[PDB]
Parts: sequence; C-alpha cells; structure tokens
Amino acid sequence: GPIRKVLLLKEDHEGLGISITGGKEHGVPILISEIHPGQPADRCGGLHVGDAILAVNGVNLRDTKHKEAVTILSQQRGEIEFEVVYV
Amino acid sequence: SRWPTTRL
Repeated sequence: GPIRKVLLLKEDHEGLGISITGGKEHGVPILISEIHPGQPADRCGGLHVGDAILAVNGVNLRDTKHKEAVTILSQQRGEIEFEVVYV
Repeated sequence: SRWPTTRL
C-alpha cells in the first residue's frame, strides 16, 4: 500500500492504544500487532494491524531495535504523526 | 505473535 501519515491524539493519562512487535533484531520493521478498543489509535482510525511504523513525529523508526522503538514511541505526547505503510 | 510484543 501507500506510505501514509496518520494523526493520533494522545492525552498524557492514556497510552497510544497499540501493541507493537518486530524490530531490527528480528529482521523486520516495527509492526502493529494489535489496536486496543477505545484507546487513541482505535478512536482516531487510520492505523491497522500489520502496518509497519516507519517514523513517529518525524523520528525515524526504520532499522530500529524493538526496545529503541518502544522508548521513542512511548515518549511522544499530544498530536502525534505516524508514518506507516502496509506492505 | 511471532516475535515479542509490547503494549503502548
């Protein structure tokens, strides 16, 4: 599919509402494995199971190890832009 | 769930 920029709005008291898997140590991109009901990703739409996360708020997640990506993603607050692709 | 997963 196309590379997509997707808006997600996250208050500080809540998570992103996604689970991720994969990462450089496994030879695959950071992939969305789950979208959790009623949380920001679910509410906003636009993100799907199987999407690869290429970047978040301009921060490159390509070639990032699972833990690195967890750290970066978990630091984002407020209006968050995801760059994803379903490939 | 082939690899480790993290909820965010």
